[PDB]
Amino acid sequence: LWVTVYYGVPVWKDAETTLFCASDKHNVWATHACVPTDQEIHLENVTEEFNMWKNNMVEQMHTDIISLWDQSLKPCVKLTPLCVTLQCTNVTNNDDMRGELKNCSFNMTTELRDKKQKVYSLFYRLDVVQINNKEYRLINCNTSACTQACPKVSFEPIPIHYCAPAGFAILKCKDKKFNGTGPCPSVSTVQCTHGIKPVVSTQLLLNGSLAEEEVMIRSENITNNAKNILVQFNTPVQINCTRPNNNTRKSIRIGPGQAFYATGDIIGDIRQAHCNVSKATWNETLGKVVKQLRKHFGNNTIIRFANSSGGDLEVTTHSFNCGGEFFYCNTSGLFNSTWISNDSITLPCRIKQIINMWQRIGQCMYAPPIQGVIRCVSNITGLILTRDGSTTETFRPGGGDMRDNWRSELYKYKVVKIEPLGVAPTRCKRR
Amino acid sequence: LWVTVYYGVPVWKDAETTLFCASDKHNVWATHACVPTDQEIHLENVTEEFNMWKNNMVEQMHTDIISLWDQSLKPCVKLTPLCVTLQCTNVTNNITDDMRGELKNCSFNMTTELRDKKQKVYSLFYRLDVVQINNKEYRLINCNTSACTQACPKVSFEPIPIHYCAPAGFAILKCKDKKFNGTGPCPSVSTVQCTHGIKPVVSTQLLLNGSLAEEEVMIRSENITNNAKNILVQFNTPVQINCTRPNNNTRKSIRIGPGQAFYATGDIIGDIRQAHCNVSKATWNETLGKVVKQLRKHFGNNTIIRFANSSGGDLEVTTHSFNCGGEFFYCNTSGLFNSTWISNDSITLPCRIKQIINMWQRIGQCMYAPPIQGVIRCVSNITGLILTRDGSTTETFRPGGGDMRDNWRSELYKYKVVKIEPLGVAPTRCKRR
Amino acid sequence: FLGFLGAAGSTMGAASMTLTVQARNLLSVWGIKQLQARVLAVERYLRDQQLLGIWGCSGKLICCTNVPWNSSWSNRNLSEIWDNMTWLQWDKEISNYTQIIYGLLEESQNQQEKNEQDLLAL
Amino acid sequence: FLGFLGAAGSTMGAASMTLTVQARNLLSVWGIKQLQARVLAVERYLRDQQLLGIWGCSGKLICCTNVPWNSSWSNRNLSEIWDNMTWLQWDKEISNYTQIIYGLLEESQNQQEKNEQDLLAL
Amino acid sequence: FLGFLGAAGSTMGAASMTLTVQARNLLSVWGIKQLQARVLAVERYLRDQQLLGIWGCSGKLICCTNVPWNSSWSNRNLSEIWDNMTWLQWDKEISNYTQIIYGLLEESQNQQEKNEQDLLAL
Ligand SMILES: *[C@@H]1O[C@H](CO)[C@@H](O[C@@H]2O[C@H](CO)[C@@H](O[C@@H]3O[C@H](CO)[C@@H](O)[C@H](O)[C@@H]3O)[C@H](O)[C@H]2NC(C)=O)[C@H](O)[C@H]1NC(C)=O
Ligand SMILES: *[C@@H]1O[C@H](CO)[C@@H](O[C@@H]2O[C@H](CO)[C@@H](O)[C@H](O)[C@H]2NC(C)=O)[C@H](O)[C@H]1NC(C)=O
Ligand SMILES: *[C@@H]1O[C@H](CO)[C@@H](O[C@@H]2O[C@H](CO)[C@@H](O)[C@H](O)[C@H]2NC(C)=O)[C@H](O)[C@H]1NC(C)=O
Ligand SMILES: *[C@@H]1O[C@H](CO)[C@@H](O[C@@H]2O[C@H](CO)[C@@H](O)[C@H](O)[C@H]2NC(C)=O)[C@H](O)[C@H]1NC(C)=O
Ligand SMILES: *[C@@H]1O[C@H](CO)[C@@H](O[C@@H]2O[C@H](CO)[C@@H](O)[C@H](O)[C@H]2NC(C)=O)[C@H](O)[C@H]1NC(C)=O
Ligand SMILES: *[C@@H]1O[C@H](CO)[C@@H](O[C@@H]2O[C@H](CO)[C@@H](O)[C@H](O)[C@H]2NC(C)=O)[C@H](O)[C@H]1NC(C)=O
Ligand SMILES: *[C@@H]1O[C@H](CO)[C@@H](O[C@@H]2O[C@H](CO)[C@@H](O)[C@H](O)[C@H]2NC(C)=O)[C@H](O)[C@H]1NC(C)=O
Ligand SMILES: *[C@@H]1O[C@H](CO)[C@@H](O[C@@H]2O[C@H](CO)[C@@H](O)[C@H](O)[C@H]2NC(C)=O)[C@H](O)[C@H]1NC(C)=O
Ligand SMILES: *[C@@H]1O[C@H](CO)[C@@H](O[C@@H]2O[C@H](CO)[C@@H](O)[C@H](O)[C@H]2NC(C)=O)[C@H](O)[C@H]1NC(C)=O
Ligand SMILES: *[C@@H]1O[C@H](CO)[C@@H](O[C@@H]2O[C@H](CO)[C@@H](O)[C@H](O)[C@H]2NC(C)=O)[C@H](O)[C@H]1NC(C)=O
Ligand SMILES: *[C@@H]1O[C@H](CO)[C@@H](O)[C@H](O)[C@H]1NC(C)=O
Ligand SMILES: *[C@@H]1O[C@H](CO)[C@@H](O)[C@H](O)[C@H]1NC(C)=O
Ligand SMILES: *[C@@H]1O[C@H](CO)[C@@H](O)[C@H](O)[C@H]1NC(C)=O
Ligand SMILES: *[C@@H]1O[C@H](CO)[C@@H](O)[C@H](O)[C@H]1NC(C)=O
Ligand SMILES: *[C@@H]1O[C@H](CO)[C@@H](O)[C@H](O)[C@H]1NC(C)=O
Ligand SMILES: *[C@@H]1O[C@H](CO)[C@@H](O)[C@H](O)[C@H]1NC(C)=O
Ligand SMILES: *[C@@H]1O[C@H](CO)[C@@H](O)[C@H](O)[C@H]1NC(C)=O
Ligand SMILES: *[C@@H]1O[C@H](CO)[C@@H](O)[C@H](O)[C@H]1NC(C)=O
Ligand SMILES: *[C@@H]1O[C@H](CO)[C@@H](O)[C@H](O)[C@H]1NC(C)=O
Ligand SMILES: *[C@@H]1O[C@H](CO)[C@@H](O)[C@H](O)[C@H]1NC(C)=O
Ligand SMILES: *[C@@H]1O[C@H](CO)[C@@H](O)[C@H](O)[C@H]1NC(C)=O
Ligand SMILES: *[C@@H]1O[C@H](CO)[C@@H](O)[C@H](O)[C@H]1NC(C)=O
Ligand SMILES: *[C@@H]1O[C@H](CO)[C@@H](O)[C@H](O)[C@H]1NC(C)=O
Ligand SMILES: *[C@@H]1O[C@H](CO)[C@@H](O)[C@H](O)[C@H]1NC(C)=O
Ligand SMILES: *[C@@H]1O[C@H](CO)[C@@H](O)[C@H](O)[C@H]1NC(C)=O
Ligand SMILES: *[C@@H]1O[C@H](CO)[C@@H](O)[C@H](O)[C@H]1NC(C)=O
Ligand SMILES: *[C@@H]1O[C@H](CO)[C@@H](O)[C@H](O)[C@H]1NC(C)=O
Repeated sequence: LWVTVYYGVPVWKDAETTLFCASDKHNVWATHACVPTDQEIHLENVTEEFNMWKNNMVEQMHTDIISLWDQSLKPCVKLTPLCVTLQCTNVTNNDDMRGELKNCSFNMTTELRDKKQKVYSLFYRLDVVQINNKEYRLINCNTSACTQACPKVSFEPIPIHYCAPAGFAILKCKDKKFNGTGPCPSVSTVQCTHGIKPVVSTQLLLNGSLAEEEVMIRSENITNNAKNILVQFNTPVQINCTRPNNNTRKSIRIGPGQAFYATGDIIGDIRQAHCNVSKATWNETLGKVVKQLRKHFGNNTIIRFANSSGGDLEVTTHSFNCGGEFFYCNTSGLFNSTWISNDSITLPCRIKQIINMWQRIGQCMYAPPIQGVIRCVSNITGLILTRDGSTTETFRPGGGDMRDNWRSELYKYKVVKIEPLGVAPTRCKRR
Repeated sequence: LWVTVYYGVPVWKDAETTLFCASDKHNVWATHACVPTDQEIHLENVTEEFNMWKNNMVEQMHTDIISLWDQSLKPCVKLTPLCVTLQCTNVTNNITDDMRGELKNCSFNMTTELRDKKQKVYSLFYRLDVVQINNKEYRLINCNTSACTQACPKVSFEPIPIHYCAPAGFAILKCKDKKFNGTGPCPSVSTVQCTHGIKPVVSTQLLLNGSLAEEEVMIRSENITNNAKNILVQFNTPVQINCTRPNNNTRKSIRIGPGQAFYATGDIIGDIRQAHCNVSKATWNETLGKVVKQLRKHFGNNTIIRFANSSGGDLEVTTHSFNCGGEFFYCNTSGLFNSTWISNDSITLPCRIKQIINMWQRIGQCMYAPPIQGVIRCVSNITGLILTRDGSTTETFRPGGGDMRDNWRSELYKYKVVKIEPLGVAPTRCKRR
Repeated sequence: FLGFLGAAGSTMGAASMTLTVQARNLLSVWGIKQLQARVLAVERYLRDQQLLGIWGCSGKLICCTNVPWNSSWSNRNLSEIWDNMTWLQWDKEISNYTQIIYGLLEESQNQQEKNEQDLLAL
Repeated sequence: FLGFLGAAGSTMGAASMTLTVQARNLLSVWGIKQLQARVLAVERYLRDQQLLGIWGCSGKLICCTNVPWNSSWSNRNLSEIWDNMTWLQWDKEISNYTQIIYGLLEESQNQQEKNEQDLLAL
Repeated sequence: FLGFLGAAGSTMGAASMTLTVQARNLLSVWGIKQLQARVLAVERYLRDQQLLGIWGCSGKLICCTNVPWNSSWSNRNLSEIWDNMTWLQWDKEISNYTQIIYGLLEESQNQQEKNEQDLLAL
């Protein structure tokens, strides 16, 4: 027997690499930093071990979604002049949207440096902090200056495909019962992933991909209460947003070529912004979640859903973006139930204009007012739960870390490095 | 005899390339971007022609050190609102006679976190930082040339050793001769993966924290008979120098804008004492005796060797400018170079602190070094000199400096970058069939 | 035609029919991310071609060498390697014997390089 | 084993047994500068491998050719070249005759390409 | 000597004696432009070298292969191909069949790679 060298053997090792974007009005995650797309090959008898919790595509996608966010905010207005003293009065002076607003008057710079401009705007009470018609100031003014969300770029997520470079392959687990870890009997080599919409949300995985046959529970260590549980639905739960107000965006020229878009007036339906989830559909979806959740804790255990414990408004609420305006919904009527072995649910949502999105300090963003009435149709395709540390297990909604949102889309994918040079014995002998 | 082609022959030639960094809280000379290190092969029978004065590693390191400097001063505060009229009085509160009218207690109106509001703040400024305009009205010394970028408070100025490593297809040849004078054939050459840890210590008139000679004091000049060329001395034993800033400065944060803070000297807790450096008188006199001995080999045994203090010029070139602890000292070395040589006690060098620092000799680029809380003590190694000779049987040598490339020429003198030329053709009795 | 990595689960005998399928797929600040991935693929490919070249295997997908198969690496008979195992299983078994085999192939070629060079001068 | 460039001071005959050591090391503010150093290494390596292929020496470290040695290039005998000179000394001697030799090898193989093309036509 | 692309208007027979001229010219903000063009030149060169390798033509400029000419790709005889047409005129004629021939050359070599491999086992 003699050593014979084979070049091109189908052998791969696990690897971490830089996957390039691909996609098929400018966007935050635009197509100017991506590549046009064009595929899937079934690898029979191949049983690969996946790990959705130590996947580097999740860590890289988090970096890239952040990077495309900042890259889309540099070329537009920085609101340094908006740190002035505000003389704010109430809008209603008495349940409505107008009880959430302060009518703030301030001196603003003009396009001519030596001239001022007495203007006013309606600021949400969540954006103004009192100084001790009282005197207020914008909330993120002692920490940073808010680069205005540029009005011509949309926040709508477009699907992005992460494609492996040459010498690498993306392995896709086609198993329908694959939780997040261990062998996957059915594997495929895709050129690159399905369109992953970077939907940014907390406590609820809006839009995205459904499970195939049954609700899937995915935790790094189900016995550890410090680990989030990524529930994935099989049938989506439709959630409808609204801001009933007919907003009136107003433009203020704060400098040469720079405009500040302000809420000048609010008329129309002044009901508080809310989201509606069907009460029958949500009840049967939690029934499926509970059924798949007793498999890890016992048949006789009591599964109780409570509401978020505490913390920032971005972590205690179903924070999300819808129609360019950022909502923060309570979701305390969604998660309120105890499970023993036409109607709708209305979630009161607050709205903010000053956004510190990626759990960072020092880089805020001022989301300008959206003219008109905002309406919203989304699919709740998952959950992020945390368990409380007795025969009763309490599951509060979780979140905060944006990586668990994209870990729910990149759980089935894996990047490998092709090792095409292999040696093996054969009856050969070089002449 | 037929031509036979050999690939991979050990043949090289002189070449210039972009060596990449490697290194074994952030730093100015960022080691996070530098790749981690890992190496040395002795080359018997190899004699290589070195030249430390035409070495491109020095020119590349100067560009890299400057580039790593101003790229670390991009993200942090630009002190353009600090160009205002300061109404300064003198600190006379507990001042020693030496440090009399050297700190000025300057009050000024600063911008607040809120654009429309104003803020009346005071700070202590060194006399070297403020110039009077006609309590008296002063302004910062660099407000008619440029606005000054505050040195970022979390980045560190401490030199971290860096390794300049040649790319694939290049080699770094290291001269292992212990009496190499920087130029000429080096009979003991070795190939290294890349250079030793070269700390980018910025200094003047004294090479601090450098590498010591192996056998004796090494004198290296481009043309020893040319006075216009600087003379690089290298010590075989170090002369430790103890730095200090006795003042207990208090750092005060002034909120000058949204997300921006300016760090100002609050008040010294105690008596005002002058910063100084101590060099052992016995050790320094011993070392100069060794320096003179090898300095007579190029000027004669009967030549009178005289050491004088710096001829004149900028404060950065007339003083032992250096930095340690974050504060930038400008020490007066007229006590180190004062002697004439013919055929427990300590020397105290009165230093002066400065805060607006322009160090790469680039007019238009500042850096405001924020005050350092507490008391600064610092112990370095004087491992070399940068001397200059005056234009008779008496030679006068004065400390030199300014050009920062001489500080790094004293570390990269033994290294050389060559390009491997592996395609060689030689006659042989072969004949292709 | 199975496609790229299609024969990953096939036996070592059947997976060797399709070595050219994997061979051709090894070669082909946001610009730098794409650009640095392209350079990594090129130098990763060239290091494998260089290894084949110094073993006297350049330009061949299947190359026969003059290094006898030491049974210490694997004592399994030829019938239970090319018809029972897959290439992924094989790589895990001789993973620790890979580097010692690589040195032997390099030492076998330069021995043939000089022996043929000497014989060619006769 | 001497290491990379270990036989730089060794004789041409002795340094020709360590060609693999130098060959494998020719392929593999701190951003684009480090990236363009890798691309330069690949381009320098690829243009040297291209020359070998043009001369018919692809995939070989010692390539005996057909071009006779013009005595004008070097009148020394084999004994005092392969046992008394090092490769650095030898490169200095024929540094100016390198380009004329390169053209001779390039055309000689081009003649051999058409000579074997016509022989195969019969 | 004609130079780079100088024999573009020369007949196919005359232009095939100047392949080394074109072969050596395929390899050699505003910093990535220079750098990304260099990486693309290296990648394109390696793609064509890889194709020659999997056809058994590695290290050769003229490579006679075992694939027969179908005459459905071109019915012209050798006299009117190598003495009347140029390589640009010829390229526009078999552009449709280029990928058909490129597949036959790869398949023929793979079969020939094993027939020779099985021959050494005797
Ligand atoms: C020459 O090298 C010496 C040591 O090799 C340098 O002295 C060292 O400088 C660093 C940075 O200033 C000191 O670290 C600091 O220590 C203080 C007190 O422990 C601490 O509060 C700081 O946070 C920081 O960690 C280090 O202690 C000091 N070592 C001594 C004095 O023995 C010296 O600065 C160098 N001189 C140059 C580069 O000119
Ligand atoms: C806008 O600026 C004007 C001045 O240009 C402010 O009016 C002054 O308010 C102060 C009290 O803080 C009075 O002492 C002055 O007499 C006022 N000047 C006038 C009326 O000409 C006004 O308050 C500012 N508006 C804001 C900050 O909303
Ligand atoms: C910026 O100002 C806000 C508002 O004053 C600060 O947040 C407050 O911090 C105090 C002290 O812990 C709390 O009692 C308040 O409830 C906080 N207010 C809000 C709205 O959270 C914040 O700490 C300041 N940031 C900095 C860097 O000074
Ligand atoms: C989830 O997906 C739906 C459907 O794409 C999104 O709703 C669309 O939003 C865009 C932009 O606001 C509108 O132009 C479409 O008309 C909407 N479609 C429907 C059916 O209403 C929704 O915004 C997504 N949810 C997010 C991003 O949180
Ligand atoms: C979210 O919903 C909860 C529940 O409706 C609100 O908080 C509690 O409301 C019940 C009755 O509705 C009270 O008995 C509790 O005292 C409330 N707890 C509080 C106010 O801490 C809550 O106000 C809603 N909104 C938010 C932002 O939590
Ligand atoms: C800081 O600002 C105050 C108020 O503007 C200055 O005090 C005034 O200075 C003007 C100068 O024209 C005098 O006419 C006033 O009499 C001063 N007092 C008041 C109450 O207005 C002060 O001089 C400024 N400080 C600095 C360092 O410029
Ligand atoms: C910026 O201002 C400084 C301070 O006046 C200038 O430096 C002075 O130049 C005069 C010459 O007219 C000298 O007499 C002074 O001794 C200098 N001051 C110091 C502290 O040395 C400097 O020239 C000015 N620079 C520019 C570009 O205008
Ligand atoms: C430098 O040396 C001086 C003395 O030349 C030191 O000052 C003395 O410090 C001691 C304490 O160790 C006191 O007892 C003496 O009274 C001091 N003498 C004078 C004249 O001040 C000084 O501390 C040294 N500085 C260092 C070592 O950094
Ligand atoms: C170089 O040394 C000379 C002499 O030691 C310094 O000049 C004199 O120093 C004395 C010290 O007491 C002063 O009283 C004189 O006024 C100085 N003379 C002049 C003309 O200034 C000189 O200052 C030193 N220079 C440096 C850069 O150290
Ligand atoms: C100053 O130089 C001395 C002498 O080189 C240094 O002390 C020696 O450092 C070497 C290198 O690590 C050690 O092997 C020796 O054991 C040290 N000797 C002693 C007596 O400690 C010293 O570290 C240098 N100081 C500074 C601050 O660079
Ligand atoms: C403004 O509204 C707040 C909260 O709604 C209330 O506490 C305050 O009294 C109001 N100010 C008035 C009515 O002047
Ligand atoms: C996920 O499934 C695999 C295979 O069934 C199993 O080994 C693993 O334990 C599961 N994950 C957890 C956290 O139990
Ligand atoms: C939510 O339901 C309420 C009644 O329950 C209705 O008035 C409101 O219009 C609904 N909003 C949306 C967005 O469906
Ligand atoms: C959401 O709105 C759609 C129409 O946009 C409607 O058909 C559906 O019934 C609504 N569902 C809920 C839960 O409000
Ligand atoms: C959770 O609900 C309780 C009352 O049920 C409420 O006091 C608390 O504020 C809620 N926490 C949230 C919404 O984060
Ligand atoms: C929700 O999902 C359904 C299919 O499950 C789809 O038809 C509908 O358009 C989705 N709604 C969205 C994305 O708003
Ligand atoms: C401070 O003292 C110095 C030196 O004695 C003097 O020149 C200056 O005029 C004094 N300034 C003030 C404001 O008293
Ligand atoms: C500077 O003046 C301020 C005035 O408030 C005083 O508090 C401070 O102590 C003074 N500093 C010194 C040491 O002169
Ligand atoms: C350095 O040494 C070389 C060789 O001995 C000599 O040619 C040269 O002149 C010396 N340089 C100086 C400045 O002495
Ligand atoms: C410097 O300080 C050290 C202690 O850190 C001491 O051992 C040494 O003698 C001092 N050298 C002087 C004062 O010259
Ligand atoms: C440095 O000290 C010496 C001796 O004390 C003195 O002559 C000289 O003037 C000092 N330097 C300066 C700039 O004053
Ligand atoms: C998987 O194994 C079966 C027999 O066990 C074989 O027929 C099939 O070809 C294998 N899969 C592939 C892709 O070769
Ligand atoms: C096979 O390898 C072993 C080491 O595991 C060694 O002892 C033995 O001599 C080798 N057989 C040979 C070289 O024939
Ligand atoms: C250096 O030259 C001597 C001269 O005979 C030789 O013996 C020795 O082996 C050479 N060294 C190397 C590393 O080739
Ligand atoms: C040998 O070289 C000389 C010049 O050195 C040249 O004139 C002569 O033609 C060459 N001979 C051959 C056969 O190439
Ligand atoms: C062009 O054609 C003529 C004859 O038609 C031929 O002699 C000449 O060589 C051709 N040009 C080139 C560059 O070969
Ligand atoms: C030539 O190509 C045709 C299809 O275009 C095919 O049917 C025929 O068999 C080919 N000729 C030969 C000899 O294979």
